[PDB]
Amino acid sequence: VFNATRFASVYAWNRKRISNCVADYSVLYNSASFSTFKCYGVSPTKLN
Amino acid sequence: GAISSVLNDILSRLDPPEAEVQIDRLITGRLQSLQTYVTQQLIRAAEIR
Amino acid sequence: DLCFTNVYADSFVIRGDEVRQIAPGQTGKIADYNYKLPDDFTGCVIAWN
Repeated sequence: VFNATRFASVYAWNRKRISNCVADYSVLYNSASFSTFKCYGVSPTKLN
Repeated sequence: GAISSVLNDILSRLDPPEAEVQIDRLITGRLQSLQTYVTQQLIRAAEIR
Repeated sequence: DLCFTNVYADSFVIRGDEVRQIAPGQTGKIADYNYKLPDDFTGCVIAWN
């Protein structure tokens, strides 16, 4: 979903259920690809 | 009024500038529960006296 | 009207969007690798283009 071809809009919403795997939340914050990565309920360091 | 009742659930989710606020809602809510038990038992101790 | 003992003077340069990073409490790119202020930091910074 970061390297996809086409994205949707706010009128037609895309949903993707992801489960049963092993992730890495450290690579989503140090890479210079975004500007706003602020969170609401969970701290970004404690996600791992 | 906090997020959860377990103190281990708030320290392992929140940053300590934010986790202090949810902990402080649990300290005040549990201090008034202890002061009601002591006050209600000081009148029962006078009735049994 | 009031004053303290002594003041400190730390000086560096940043980019245009990193003014928000020098602030007490949160993280970032500068706040994680380069320069971070504590939670009980009394004082303030001033920027100029």
